[PDB]
This record gives sequence, structure tokens and C-alpha cells, in this order.
Amino acid sequence: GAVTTSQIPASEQETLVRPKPLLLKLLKSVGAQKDTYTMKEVLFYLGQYIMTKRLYDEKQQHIVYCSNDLLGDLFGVPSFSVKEHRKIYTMIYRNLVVV
Ligand SMILES: CC(C)(C)S(=O)(=O)C[C@H](C1CC1)N1C(=O)[C@@](C)(Cc2ccc(C(=O)O)cn2)O[C@H](c2cccc(Cl)c2)[C@H]1c1ccc(Cl)cc1
Repeated sequence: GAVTTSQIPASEQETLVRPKPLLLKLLKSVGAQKDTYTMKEVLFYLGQYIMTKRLYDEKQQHIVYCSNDLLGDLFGVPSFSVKEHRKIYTMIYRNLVVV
């Protein structure tokens, strides 16, 4: 229940975080049962959320469109590239408290 990337330092992906209410709701909707997570766990559950909500059907194009989903409100963008991992981390950090 974790996903990692070479674009971000490994240790950063172990950062302990407490999601604020919207982020926490999204994670719990796909089976998360806690209040505190590592970042790589947050990325896993958010990935599961994205696929469950059908926000990434075009696998070849690497754009996620989320303008009309809770995810769009969470991140503050209509769309983002799944390949820009630092940008994704930045957007997630705004929605949690770092322990
Ligand atoms: C089911 C899988 C295959 C394990 S997955 O990795 O969770 C699928 C998701 C998808 C829902 C968006 N996802 C991805 O597909 C991909 C593989 C997209 C991707 C494709 C190619 C390249 C490259 O060539 O450099 C880089 N990144 O990884 C996303 C990811 C993984 C770890 C950390 C981060 Cl920040 C993003 C990663 C992702 C993107 C966004 C978010 Cl919020 C969460 C995970």
C-alpha cells in the first residue's frame, strides 16, 4: 500500500503527515483506516482514488483531469501531469500537517 518514485528523495517519501479533512476523506473512501500516514502511503491511496473515480482512463497521455472532482478542489488545478512528481508533492503538502 505504497508507491514511490526516483524523482523525489527516498527519505522524503517516508515523511509522516496528518491529512487535513478533505485529503483524509479521499483516502478513507478507498479503505484507509488511520489519521497519520507516510507520503508514499498517501500517494498510493490517492492513486487508488484516481483510478476508482475514473480520472485517468487515457493511459497514454499522462494528464489527469480533475476540474469537476474533489481532487480538483484539493489541488487547486483543473488538471496535472502524472509525470511531474515534485509538483504533485507540493500540491499534497498544502493539504496536510507535517508531523
Ligand atoms: C497503480 C500504479 C501503477 C501503482 S500508480 O503509480 O499508483 C498509477 C498512478 C496514476 C493514477 C495516476 N501513477 C502513475 O501512473 C505514474 C506511473 C505516472 C508516471 C508515468 C511515467 C513517468 C516517467 O516516465 O517518468 C512518471 N510517472 O506514477 C505516478 C506517481 C508515482 C509515485 C509518486 C508520484 Cl508523485 C507519482 C502515479 C500517481 C500519480 C498521481 C498521484 Cl496523486 C498518485 C500516484
